[PDB]
Amino acid sequence: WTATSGSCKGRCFELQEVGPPDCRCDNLCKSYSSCCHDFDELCLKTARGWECTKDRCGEVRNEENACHCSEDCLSRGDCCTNYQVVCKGESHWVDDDCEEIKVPECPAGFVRPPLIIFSVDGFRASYMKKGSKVMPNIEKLRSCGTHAPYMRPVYPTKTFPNLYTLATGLYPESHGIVGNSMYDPVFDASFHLRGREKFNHRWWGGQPLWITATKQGVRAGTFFWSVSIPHERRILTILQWLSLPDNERPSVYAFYSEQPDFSGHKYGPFGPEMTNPLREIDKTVGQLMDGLKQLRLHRCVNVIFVGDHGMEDVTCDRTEFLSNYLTNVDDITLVPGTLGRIRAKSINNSKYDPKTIIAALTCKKPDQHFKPYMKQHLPKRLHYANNRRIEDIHLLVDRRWHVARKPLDVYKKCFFQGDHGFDNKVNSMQTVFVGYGPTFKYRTKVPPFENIELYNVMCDLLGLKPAPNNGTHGSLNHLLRTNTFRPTMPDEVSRPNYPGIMYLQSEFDLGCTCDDKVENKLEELNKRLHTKGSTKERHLLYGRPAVLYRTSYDILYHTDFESGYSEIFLMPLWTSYTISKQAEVSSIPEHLTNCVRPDVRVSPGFSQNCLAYKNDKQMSYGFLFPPYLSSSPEAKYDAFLVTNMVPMYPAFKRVWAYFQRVLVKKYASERNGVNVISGPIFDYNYDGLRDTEDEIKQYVEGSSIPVPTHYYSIITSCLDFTQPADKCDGPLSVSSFILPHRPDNDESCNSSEDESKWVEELMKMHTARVRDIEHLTGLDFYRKTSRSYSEILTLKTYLHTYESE
Ligand SMILES: *[C@@H]1O[C@H](CO)[C@@H](O[C@@H]2O[C@H](CO)[C@@H](O[C@@H]3O[C@H](CO[C@H]4O[C@H](CO)[C@@H](O)[C@H](O[C@H]5O[C@H](CO)[C@@H](O)[C@H](O)[C@@H]5O[C@H]5O[C@H](CO)[C@@H](O)[C@H](O)[C@@H]5O)[C@@H]4O)[C@@H](O)[C@H](O[C@H]4O[C@H](CO)[C@@H](O)[C@H](O)[C@@H]4O[C@H]4O[C@H](CO)[C@@H](O)[C@H](O)[C@@H]4O)[C@@H]3O)[C@H](O)[C@H]2NC(C)=O)[C@H](O)[C@H]1NC(C)=O
Ligand SMILES: Cc1cc(OCc2ccc(=O)[nH]n2)c(C(C)C)cc1Cl
Ligand SMILES: [Ca+2]
Ligand code: NA
Ligand code: NA
Ligand SMILES: [Zn+2]
Repeated sequence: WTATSGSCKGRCFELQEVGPPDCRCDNLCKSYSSCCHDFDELCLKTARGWECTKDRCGEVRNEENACHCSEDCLSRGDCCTNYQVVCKGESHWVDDDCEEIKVPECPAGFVRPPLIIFSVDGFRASYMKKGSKVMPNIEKLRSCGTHAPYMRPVYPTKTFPNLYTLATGLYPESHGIVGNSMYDPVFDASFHLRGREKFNHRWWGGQPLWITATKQGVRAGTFFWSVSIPHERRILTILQWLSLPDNERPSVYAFYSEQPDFSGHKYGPFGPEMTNPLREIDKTVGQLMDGLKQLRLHRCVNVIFVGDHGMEDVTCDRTEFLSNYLTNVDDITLVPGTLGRIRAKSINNSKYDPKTIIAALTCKKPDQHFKPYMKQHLPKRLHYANNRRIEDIHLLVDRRWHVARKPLDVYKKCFFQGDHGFDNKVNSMQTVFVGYGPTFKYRTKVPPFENIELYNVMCDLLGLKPAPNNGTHGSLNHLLRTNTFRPTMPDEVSRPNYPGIMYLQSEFDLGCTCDDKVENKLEELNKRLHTKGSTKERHLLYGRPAVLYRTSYDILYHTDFESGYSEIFLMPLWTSYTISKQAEVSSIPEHLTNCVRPDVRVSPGFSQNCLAYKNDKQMSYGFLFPPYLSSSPEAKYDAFLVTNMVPMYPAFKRVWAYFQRVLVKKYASERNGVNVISGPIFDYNYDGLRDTEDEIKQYVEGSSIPVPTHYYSIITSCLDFTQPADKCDGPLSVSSFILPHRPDNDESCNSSEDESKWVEELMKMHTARVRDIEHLTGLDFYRKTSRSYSEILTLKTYLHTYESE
């Protein structure tokens, strides 16, 4: 119950929310149905519109007007935004030349440059170039400030998951807003775009920027604007707040526009109807900048222009229906559209079986426009599994398509021409970032980056300590003129052992065999050198990875590769090798097909054994350093060491063998050499973080050999490909992947074909940042380079997306 009988007199858009049942005059009062009786009258004036005209100049103040053109409006903080232009002969901000803001130029009493986040819904990255002719204010911010060609949103590429990621620095699986629609089974409660439940605080996890600021003594304006408040009034409210006394004035503000998303859904991303919404958003930017210029704040405030996601062409006819696949369609609940999430309709139905639903959805139609996954098998770069609100069964929908349960859902539940929600590497889902102000760089273009990184930067801009988040703090230092965050590298927790030769061959009883007893001071001294690390500088180019947790491991050196061998997991944590452009590929000799060799530096008790693989009828093995890329027949024997072996399902060995035999050489040819680090990953609780030994759910039958959930490779070369990977004087170039270690290739519908037709496609889908691999392994890479630490942090956040230009 709201006692709407109180008054908003002098309380309009008050910053502190008054507690029930007193009536409210803050911005959220509309949403709660709780505004005081006179909120519209006092707080939402529209009389005479939003612009001064010549005849209004120096008018007598009339408090009825939406905004003012009287001589007292500046000191009142409530002129129409074009007041100085119409009445005082001033220029619009957009008509003024760009001039570098070398230092903040702030009115007295300003303790720090304020930050204004101007957020636009559905603003696709390519609008910056394609609409630049009708967005002169935005184009000036872009060209004069710091801008990326695009910014990558989080998955799913929906509004609230992305806005809340902007606010928190967290993946949606961590902040809890995992869709615009959700069921939480612990709460037994449903979140929807419409209604009141969505405001309940239990949905919203982590710590958004306005709470971070407030806890640290920095005041914040409204982030969530009620839809019915017009944009001109939002701008006027921000400008009014900026005129408050020092002790009352917020330092951080947000504006939000529902456009161009609103029209994009109706007309498609490039519908001729789209030019007008773009002009209108630009005009709003112009109002804000003119207003800042009036307040003498246009060279003091940092402004961020940022979108939540893009927009793709999608129509009703491009819908796949689950009723064309499933017999049991009425026993499931589907969350539909540009992604699908499936759960049982009733928890009392014990005939419900995820495995038969996945199977009925897998490669059933030749041009099928969605792919089903158990959530733990989705690409790890989506970071979309570790939350009870994410259903176990997920459908990844191809761009331009929808999925629905039944046809009647699409006409009785074509209207639309645009939608979004798809895989966040898809080009049409990319959105915008521009930063303009004293703290941002001048006329500077930065490479694309992910929106999870912005919270840290916003905290840097405000002098706040960020709450723990998923950005990599320092990775965006190159956007900033000042206020950079200068991190130190994490400390190594576990130092390696460097074992020498300590075991005789007969101490081992591993059930392995090798045809290797085939017999020199010329060549024996040299091989001893190789086992002590004499080639290490060729194969370990950026220092050894640091192990950031407590464990027992050995560094093992070889002619062609170096490894960090875990005595706990019985296999390498990492294996590092360099392949020059000139390297040659060779086969595994006939006599060495089943060759596995005890490693005399590592005890029998800390070694794998061949018998376990013999007896595990489902599991085979592969090697981390590939025998195919051996530098010489003699060095090839090193590749068959038991310490270079890892468990691999036959189906996965198809993928891995093609990568090692074909693709590594292809990359070395194209990139002028590559350095490769490969290894296993164990993430059985799908939290994106390295499993401890007691979280392992599967072992090679009868043994203590843990089965990886994934295998990674980090492939580094010189950004200037005129220099070979091993003699690179400057910046680096990286691509990485995290391949799921699965016992079938059901994910690849074309897997009956030659690996050349499907393997690299799979690997592209499972592209990864080096940072993703760090989280999953407890390793820290690139510890010894000639590059700045912030540059290396940006490299570790790089994702190679394989999308066209
Ligand atoms: C992205 O960045 C984020 C942020 O840094 C990373 O997330 C952190 O990861 C940590 C490890 O997973 C995690 O640490 C745990 O904290 C527990 C305390 O939990 C509360 O307090 C924090 C701090 O305020 C709060 O943020 C939490 O909020 C979560 O939960 C609520 C709802 O319950 C949500 O509103 C919110 O969105 C968030 O949910 C997310 O995280 C939780 C896990 O916390 C998931 O369950 C959700 O799916 C969702 O993703 C909490 O309110 C603490 O209890 C844990 O301690 C256990 O484990 C440690 C191991 O060190 C052990 O010492 C303890 O014994 C303890 O075990 C006991 O409980 C076990 C489980 O019941 C039991 O099995 C044992 O037998 C023991 O009795 C743990 O330390 C931290 O909370 C989150 N922070 C956030 C914000 O998510 C994330 O990892 C990064 N991602 C990547 C890929 O890098
Ligand atoms: C910049 C920004 C805006 C924002 O909400 C704006 C909004 C969205 C829908 C709406 O109806 N009204 N307003 C959020 C939300 C509160 C999570 C976070 C951030 Cl970071
Ligand atoms: Ca884990
Ligand atoms: Na086997
Ligand atoms: Na297949
Ligand atoms: Zn939308």
